[PDB]
Parts: sequence; structure tokens; C-alpha cells
Amino acid sequence: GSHSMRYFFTSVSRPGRGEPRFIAVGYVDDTQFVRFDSDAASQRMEPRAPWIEQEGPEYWDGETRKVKAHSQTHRVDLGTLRGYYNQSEAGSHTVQRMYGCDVGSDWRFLRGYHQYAYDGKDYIALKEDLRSWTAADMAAQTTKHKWEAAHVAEQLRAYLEGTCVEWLRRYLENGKETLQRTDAPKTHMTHHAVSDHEATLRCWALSFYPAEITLTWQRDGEDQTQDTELVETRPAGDGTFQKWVAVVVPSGQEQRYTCHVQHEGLPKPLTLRW
Amino acid sequence: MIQRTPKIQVYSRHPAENGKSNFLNCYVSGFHPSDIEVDLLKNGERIEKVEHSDLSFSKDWSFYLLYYTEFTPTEKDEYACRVNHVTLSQPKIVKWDRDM
Amino acid sequence: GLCPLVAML
Repeated sequence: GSHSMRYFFTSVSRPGRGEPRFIAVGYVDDTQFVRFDSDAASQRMEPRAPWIEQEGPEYWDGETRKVKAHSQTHRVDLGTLRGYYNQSEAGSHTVQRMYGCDVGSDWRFLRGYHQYAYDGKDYIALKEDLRSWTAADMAAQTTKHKWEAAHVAEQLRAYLEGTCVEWLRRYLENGKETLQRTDAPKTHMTHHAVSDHEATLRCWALSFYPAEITLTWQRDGEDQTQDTELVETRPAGDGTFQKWVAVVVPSGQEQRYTCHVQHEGLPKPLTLRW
Repeated sequence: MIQRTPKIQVYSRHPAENGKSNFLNCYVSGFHPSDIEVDLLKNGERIEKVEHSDLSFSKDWSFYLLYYTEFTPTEKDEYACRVNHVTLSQPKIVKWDRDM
Repeated sequence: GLCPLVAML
């Protein structure tokens, strides 16, 4: 299927003393592969996936040069936004940025992104066609006009449709053991009595990759949501993910209930019966 | 300033069996701002040298972090995770229920 | 790899 490369940048001002905390992480799909932290000792972009370790020193010097340039930019941007929003120098404020690209199964550019939030709210974002901007408010209209006047979209597009996908292609090849492997969920169902007259069925999906998954209960062939409980999908810590969904049913009636699992690593959905 | 309280999930990496090495996780998500304190507890005492993922965020700009440490379940030990955040009047402590 | 551009707000 498709694959995505994503970069997430967070910059938080520290008005008590010093410059903003800046954290940048790079992802291919649900796998982190690089990180930069302004409060870490290296002051370098660092490897977070074995397959990125194959890149030599020129890559790391390049990535470090750029990531630090990004840091300064966010630093300047926080200053800029505090001004736009007439905020005092005394509050702590946050800038968040995300950009990246997807390739389809044909390995070609499919989609690109570039979006910006201030203090946890939409600020400005590049539209799907990568030619124009979505400005959330009047402050953002300033950014929109400046960026349109300086043809930033075009430059961004050239990256997202070009060099962005070239890197993604390269990473997918070099890390093919893991990046292009799908780990189908290991599923089982547990049963516990909660009374003399009803029981809890819990259907588990463990150790799957990627994170995207659908778990649903059926009763006599129909979706059931009443009397169900679930958890949001969670990282297992070893690079895989976990989820369960539970239902409470009259003791003796378990045969009615089926758990349904959909995941990219499964040719067909799974059905589990007690 | 938009503020969102952290959702908290405390759980083990592998199915929990007494005396068998495992990993204790505390997954915090959906929060803003990002400054947050998160500790893993053993019988109420802070576990030292807990590690955590690098700060990242979801499509809705809410942050998420994973805190984790190696541990060995027993029948006698209790574990929990303790999260403090600006949105919380005092540290929130969530107890680990095995096979939660 | 990162984008070499990053324009300022």
C-alpha cells in the first residue's frame, strides 16, 4: 500500500530563562527513525532506527545543519506570534509543525503536507493541491500573503513531490525488513464471570504493525456497541501496537458474539468466537 | 490558551506472569501544553531510570509520550503511574491492573 | 531527510 514520511516539530518558549525547547522527530509510517532535542547532549540529529544507521556522516551533518536551522526558525516564529497575538513576554507558548509526503503502491508521490499550529490551534496549512494556504484567522492571513508573495508553496511542493519522496523511497528500500513488513495482530479472546449470570468477553489484538486497526463486536451477525468497553490503540514499546475491546454478555450466550479484526497485515478480516 | 488533560493508560508490554521479566508502560496522550510529569511507581515509590519516547503529537495537535521501564511482576508488588500536568489539581495516580 | 527551506511566519 501507501507509505508516509512525516516530520513533527515542537518548539516551546521558556520565558523564565534561555531559549525555546525544540524537539523534532522523523517517522516513516509508525516507525521513528531520527530525533533532535535541544536539551540533549549531542546537538546532532540522532538515529532511532537501525536502518538509518547505514547513512554516513554527510547525511548526519546535513540533517543537523537543517534541523538546527528549523530550530532557529521556530524560535523566531514564537517571537513573531507573540507579537501578532499581543501576548506578554511572560507566558510560555507553543509552536507545532508537521510536514511530509506519502507514496502510493506504485511508489510514486501521492500526497504532501505542511501544517502549523500555535498554542495547540490551527494556524496555517498547505492545502491538498500544494499550491495554496488555509489560514485559520486574520493573523494567519499575514503569513498567507507573505508566503504567496514569496512563492513558498512552489518551493515546498518541489520538495514534497521531489526530494521528499526520493528519501522515502530510499528509506523503504534500506529498511525493507521492517518498514515494508506488516505484523498481523495476534488475537485471542478471554472470558471472565462478573456474576453468576453474566460474563465479560475481551478480544485482544497484540503486537501488530502498523497501528491502524478495527476491532468490533457482533451479536448474531450484527454490530453491537451497547455494553462494550475498549481502549485506544497503544504502543507496546517494541515498535508494535496493542488494542482490546470487551463486551458483557449473559452467561450461556457466548456463542452469539463474535469479535472482528481488520488490519492491513490480514488478507481477510478475522472472526473470533469464544 | 487551549488546555487539554492527558488520557492515561498503564499496562504491560507482554501478558503478565509472576516472576517473568516484562516492561511496564505508562502511555499519556491527548494533552496540551506538552510540559508534563510522569512517574512509574512500585508500591508507591518512584521507579528511577524510567525512560520515555520523544515528544510527538497527533493530527489534532495533542501530544503523546510513552514512559516505560523493565520490571518483574510479583503477586506482592503494586505498580501505578503518576501523571502531573497543569490541567490537574494534583498528581493523578492510575493503578496497574494486570491484563487490564 | 529534512526540507532545506523552512520559511518564517
